Amino acid sequence: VITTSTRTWALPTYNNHLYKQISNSTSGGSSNDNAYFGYSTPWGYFDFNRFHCHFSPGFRPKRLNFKLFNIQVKEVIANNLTSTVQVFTDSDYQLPYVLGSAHEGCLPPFPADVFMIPQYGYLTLNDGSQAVGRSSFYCLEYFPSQMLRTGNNFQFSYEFENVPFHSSYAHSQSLDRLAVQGRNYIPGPSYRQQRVSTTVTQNNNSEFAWPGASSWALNGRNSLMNPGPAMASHKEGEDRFFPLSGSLIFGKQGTGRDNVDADKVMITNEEEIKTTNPVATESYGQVATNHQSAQAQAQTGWVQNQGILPGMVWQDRDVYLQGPIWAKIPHTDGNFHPSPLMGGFGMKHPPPQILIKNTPVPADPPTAFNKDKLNSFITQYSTGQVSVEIEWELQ
Amino acid sequence: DGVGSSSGNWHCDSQWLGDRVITTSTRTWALPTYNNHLYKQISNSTSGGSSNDNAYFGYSTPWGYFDFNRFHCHFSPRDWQRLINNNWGFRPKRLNFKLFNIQVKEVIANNLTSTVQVFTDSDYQLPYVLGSAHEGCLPPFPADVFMIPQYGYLTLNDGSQAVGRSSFYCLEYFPSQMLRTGNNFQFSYEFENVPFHSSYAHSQSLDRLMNPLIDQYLYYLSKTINGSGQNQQTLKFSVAGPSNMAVQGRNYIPGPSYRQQRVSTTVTQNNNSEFAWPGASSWALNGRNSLMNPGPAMASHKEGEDRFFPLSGSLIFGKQGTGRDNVDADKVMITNEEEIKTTNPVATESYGQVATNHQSAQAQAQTGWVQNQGILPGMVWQDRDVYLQGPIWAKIPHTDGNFHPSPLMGGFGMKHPPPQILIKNTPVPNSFITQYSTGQVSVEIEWELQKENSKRWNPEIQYTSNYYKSNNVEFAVNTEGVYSEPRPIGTRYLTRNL
Amino acid sequence: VPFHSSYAHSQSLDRLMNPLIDQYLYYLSKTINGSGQNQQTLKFSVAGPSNMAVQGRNYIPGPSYRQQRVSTTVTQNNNSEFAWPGASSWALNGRNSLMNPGPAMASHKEGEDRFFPLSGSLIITNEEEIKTTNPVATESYGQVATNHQSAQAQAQTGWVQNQGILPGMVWQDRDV
Amino acid sequence: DGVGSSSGNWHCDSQWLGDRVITTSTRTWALPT
Amino acid sequence: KENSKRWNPEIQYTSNYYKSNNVEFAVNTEGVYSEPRPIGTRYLTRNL
Amino acid sequence: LINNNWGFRPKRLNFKLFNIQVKEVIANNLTSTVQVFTDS
Amino acid sequence: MKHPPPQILIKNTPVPADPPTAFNKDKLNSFITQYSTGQVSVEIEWELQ
Amino acid sequence: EYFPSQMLRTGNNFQFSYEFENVPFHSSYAHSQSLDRL
Amino acid sequence: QNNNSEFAWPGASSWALNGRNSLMNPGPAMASHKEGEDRFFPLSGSLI
Amino acid sequence: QVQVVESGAEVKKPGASVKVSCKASGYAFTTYYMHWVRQAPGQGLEWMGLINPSGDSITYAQRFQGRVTMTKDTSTSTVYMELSSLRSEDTAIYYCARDPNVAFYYGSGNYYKDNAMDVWGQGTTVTVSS
Amino acid sequence: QSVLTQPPSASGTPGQRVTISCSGSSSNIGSNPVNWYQQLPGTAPKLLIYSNNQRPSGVPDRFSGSKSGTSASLAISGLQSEDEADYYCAAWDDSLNGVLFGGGTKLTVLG
Repeated sequence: VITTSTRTWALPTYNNHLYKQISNSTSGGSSNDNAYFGYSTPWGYFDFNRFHCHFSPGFRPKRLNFKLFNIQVKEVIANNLTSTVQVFTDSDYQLPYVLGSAHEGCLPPFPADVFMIPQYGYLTLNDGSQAVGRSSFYCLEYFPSQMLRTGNNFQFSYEFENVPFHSSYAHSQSLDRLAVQGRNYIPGPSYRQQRVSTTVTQNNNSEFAWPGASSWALNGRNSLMNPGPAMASHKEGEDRFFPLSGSLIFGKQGTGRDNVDADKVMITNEEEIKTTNPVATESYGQVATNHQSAQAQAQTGWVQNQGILPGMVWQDRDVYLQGPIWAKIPHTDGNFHPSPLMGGFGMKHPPPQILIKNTPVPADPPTAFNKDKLNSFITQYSTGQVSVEIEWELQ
Repeated sequence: DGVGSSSGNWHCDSQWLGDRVITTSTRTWALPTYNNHLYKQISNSTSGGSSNDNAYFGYSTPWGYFDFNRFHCHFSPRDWQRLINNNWGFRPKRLNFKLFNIQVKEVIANNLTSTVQVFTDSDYQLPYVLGSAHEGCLPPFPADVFMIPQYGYLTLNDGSQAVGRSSFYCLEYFPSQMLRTGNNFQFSYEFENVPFHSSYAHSQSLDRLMNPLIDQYLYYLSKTINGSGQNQQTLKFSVAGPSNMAVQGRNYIPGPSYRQQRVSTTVTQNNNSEFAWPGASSWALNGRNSLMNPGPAMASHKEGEDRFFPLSGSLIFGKQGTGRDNVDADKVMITNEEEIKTTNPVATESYGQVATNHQSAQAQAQTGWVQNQGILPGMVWQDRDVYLQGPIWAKIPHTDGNFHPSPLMGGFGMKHPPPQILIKNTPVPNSFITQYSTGQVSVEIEWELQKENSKRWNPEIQYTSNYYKSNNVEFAVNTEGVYSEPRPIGTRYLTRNL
Repeated sequence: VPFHSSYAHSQSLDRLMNPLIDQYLYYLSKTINGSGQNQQTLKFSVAGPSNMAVQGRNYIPGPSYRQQRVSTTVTQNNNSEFAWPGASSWALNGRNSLMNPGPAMASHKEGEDRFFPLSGSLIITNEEEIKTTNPVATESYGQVATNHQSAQAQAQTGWVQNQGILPGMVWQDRDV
Repeated sequence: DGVGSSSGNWHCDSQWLGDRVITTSTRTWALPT
Repeated sequence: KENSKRWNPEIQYTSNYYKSNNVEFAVNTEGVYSEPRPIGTRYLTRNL
Repeated sequence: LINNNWGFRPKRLNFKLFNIQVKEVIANNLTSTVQVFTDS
Repeated sequence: MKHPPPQILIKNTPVPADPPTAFNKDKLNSFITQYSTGQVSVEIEWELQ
Repeated sequence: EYFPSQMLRTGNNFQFSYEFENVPFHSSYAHSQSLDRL
Repeated sequence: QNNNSEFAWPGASSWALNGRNSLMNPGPAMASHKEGEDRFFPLSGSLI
Repeated sequence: QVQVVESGAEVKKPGASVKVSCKASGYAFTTYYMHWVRQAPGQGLEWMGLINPSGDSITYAQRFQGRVTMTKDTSTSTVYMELSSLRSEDTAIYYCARDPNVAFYYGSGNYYKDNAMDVWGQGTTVTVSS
Repeated sequence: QSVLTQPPSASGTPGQRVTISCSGSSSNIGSNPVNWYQQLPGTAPKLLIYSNNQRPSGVPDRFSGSKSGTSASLAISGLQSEDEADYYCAAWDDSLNGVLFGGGTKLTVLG
């Protein structure tokens, strides 16, 4: 399949043409798990990483063609014909890669919508709200980029590296039906989620959202396990239960940002994969905890989390029209089953970040030379058309 | 060739050519006669065989062997500084070995007709003892003369007894080349393809990969109750964004964990009891308990704690002239892994929490700690760092299956590592003339480099020598001629994005 | 496919060392000077032939999911029915399946031929040949620190009943 | 060439080749009277 | 390039390891770039 | 540079001037010019 | 001269005495007392004015 | 030792040649005139 | 440790050209201070 | 002669805020750094904060950040130290110290300013009690 | 994790040499200058040594200061009864980003 999409974008001036240190204490701070240190850039970036960008209502991507054209720069309203816009791909993957974080700011699903280009920022190593000497600073001006006036265009092509087909089918056979029989293969790994019911009276009357949540810890910081390893959402016959942080949840059109009721959100479920995969809210199974004897009964205990074992078969997480496509595999010594946990195609060389900003046009200088850099600029923004084209290979 | 003509010259140097480095080292060795030319069964019972964890059975052999398997054999402290500051990765490519200038003595005078037996095991038919981090390596400092270690091996045991499956090996059964004072020995070796070792640290952490400026389009569960009272159950949902970074959905989770007991270098913070063995992480094989050492790769400590170290988690080197037994903590050098805290869990911490029950109207949500965590899909991790003083390669055991074969003490795992090179004096007649040999050895390894492409604006952390005045130069001789290495040097200074 | 291995190892994963030589690594031998109050200290010893348990090793045994142990001498077994109850199992969509034969593990420790895993053995075959690289089916994989020791807290450990894959594991499959 | 076409691009980087380095810097300037 | 035969490691220029509110040779929260210290050229050594 | 090298020196120089914009006080002036030369 | 006649460095290779029959990781401090002797020739072409 | 060197037994020999870089002639003359009496 | 008087211009080293005195700055290349004394700097002898 | 007249002793309850003034005379006020260091009745010295010769830049010990404030008055040649939300452990003597080292040294390796304080104030006994 | 540590007490007889040492982290003593303060009972601290070995004007020659690696030592020679006081070794600490004092060493003359 080859999908082709064209949209209309508007690019403002971010940070008044400034790189600015941002941190925990800049946003109000106060939480050790939430502390960060990083930088915000005047640059913007393009994100088509969601499926509904390329699709109206087995497969995998093959090629990508990108085009940036019909550039219109405005001053604040008149046209400025002499202004330029700068764009470069990061094809060496030298910048921090923010596209696999499932952010907002995608190309809109409806082709007639006009969208705002998001601001590019990144995070580096922090200690509290401070920065260690190992923290890095990147200037995006230190990259060569093409400069475009109103008649210029920008285009490049990209090749998706070989990936496995995403499975878009459901199993008829359960794993165990291929009770006490000997079997050659066992279900995949589990990390247990707390079970939440969509009938509120069934749930315990306490606040257990964060406290009763499964999490992992890194350098003393706690991060929620979300969505986590792919696991069946609920047992057959119970559709009112969902893993607390075990599933992807979307807003309905016009959903509020904060503390929205349960009917403003759409809770996805993995129930198809219950053939090869354990239920997210159930234990994996039982193990013997002792040696029985004439003086001691047999004891078992519950397995809450289980790593990979030889003989495991499992399915990955499903993808959605509203969901992401690819993510960048972190560059590391080792990894296992690099397929990203929010779904889609994990890649060491994903589609390169496309960075864009308006060239600063300064206002009138003082007429007497001043050592200082110029902080006064003409209020300005640009708009244009983006087309993105992807070849898909069906199975 | 002849008695009065040298069979080899002195080669020590380093060629830095483009993307490769060629290191060359020559040393002087001395080879005694071991076991009085005999093979001898050995076991624990000769030492009393008290501990079943320490039980063993095997044989000591008259043969010696060569060990260059530590990095300081092939790299000077300067050349190591040139490697780790300038490069993201490296790995060995080619190997060339030469043995020459043989001299045999009689007890002191020359024995001109005596021979030296030397063979390499290139089919890997003998037990491979080089990947155990034993002493006996070529000395780091080129002027020191070293002694060749004795070869021995362990086979299956029941207590101190053997079993029918236990293999005995006679090294005489191998074909071996015989050398007099005019002969020389040489061979070349080709390293099988291994991944680059990562001599860099991440400038990002696994949980911070996001754009700090933008909300996600995914929702999380903010509230399970409206307020204080009765029957207040509710479900509320919120956007994950810059304000709350803990709850954002992520594509990759940190690597596996097997938890270590935490030990402080400030001793009064430690519990007043003997916990060394009893409080240790360990694994069991056929009833015997072996300590988990160094274990899976995990960050030594959280940031802001340098005093704590995992009990068996880190490699600990002794300083020059450090005793054998019960030396103080200032006699040893405890390495730490602070650069992997980005992708790797802390060794002394739990992996995380999991839900242990089904909540309901009558039961609260219960959680429990994950003390050990195996592999899960979507993990990423770093291997253990390598050091100037540390091992280079190990032999991957030959088995049906393995995962991420990189050896836990660090370095390059290989199914065909550099071969064992066996050497002994040929006996000259149970009554034998007392005899020993000495000579030279040259080893040449070619190293492939991975150059650093970073666009980072601000300067890197580099390995540097301290300027301030001292009685001695670091990595040099003292007034008595003793060479010493004052601190362990890791390879990880330059940074990369995650 | 790979050649099925039809051989038994003559070495064990913990004994791969050269018995004649010391390691250049150290371990923490002694945490207290002796009996008394305020005796905390840190002593370090070389790992060597005399203590082989504490040496640093490059590779660790394979994964385990513990089985309950059954003696062929019936009077050694508990006087109750636990065939199903005391069974190791896994769950798929709210249905329990017995774990059979399960991950490849050693059936019994050396010298004990009367014990066999409840669901770990094809029925009775013994897997004892793999005990070199593979943990025993009926034993815990090892111990793990369950807390932070301190002046106020003693060190604590817990038994690992099941252990997934870790980097550095080597294991043998089940024999044919 | 024309009004609506750029007369140059943005070049900033360094290139480390063997025994030489190539430094490239681009800036934006403002010239009064 | 240096061919030096010095055995012990040199002195290099290196950024500080320790934590700080700002990054050396970077922008602050207000967008001001700054150079924290002068950097000379002489670190490596030669014989006289 | 300073960590890896005993010496350096400049060899060649390449200068470019482009993307001219001239303003009046603010509006674009398309027919205005800018003079530039080097004293070589 | 910036590149004068180069230095010529010479030492005797050490020959260790009888080592112990059990391995020890120390460097060897025991050597055979040894010295060398020989002949040296140097020829310089002098240009005159 | 970190310099490569040739190793010589009793029958081996060592040789090398060198070229003096260009230097001025050494003056081995006494002036008949003095600077003030020129 | 400095003298309690103004000597910035008066105690300066300088050269004279056609009657006009110019401070000797930075001047010929010389070591800023002896070994062990980091607190002393040459008046006009350094770049600041 | 140079003098650093420390303020008067005070008695405060927990939660109260105490300000200690330090009046310098006999030299140039603007030129030197001023350090604040507290000493518990039986305990060693503890560094609290720093104020630069200009008064624009101030550094605090991490323990005291957010509960301490330092200000310098050029008019009356007085440095002040503000300690808030007092605790029983706060009770100490508070010394005011002058620092004659004006500039940073930028040698090979990390830079540094020598922080040796030659002139010390007499001290003020602040008790936090009920 | 960076600390300054000195022995709590020292002793000597008048005329003997007494050395007082403190141990420091790489961040403080290793990369920064070390200064020594001597404090008599009931009086403010007096600077004894600054910039590792430098001695301030009006300070007796008998006091001496040395820095080796990450350890700093103060030497007192030709000891007298007056010398008996509490001694503190101080250094700027980078991790702390502030000045750090040793615990102090109380010296006790004999007699």
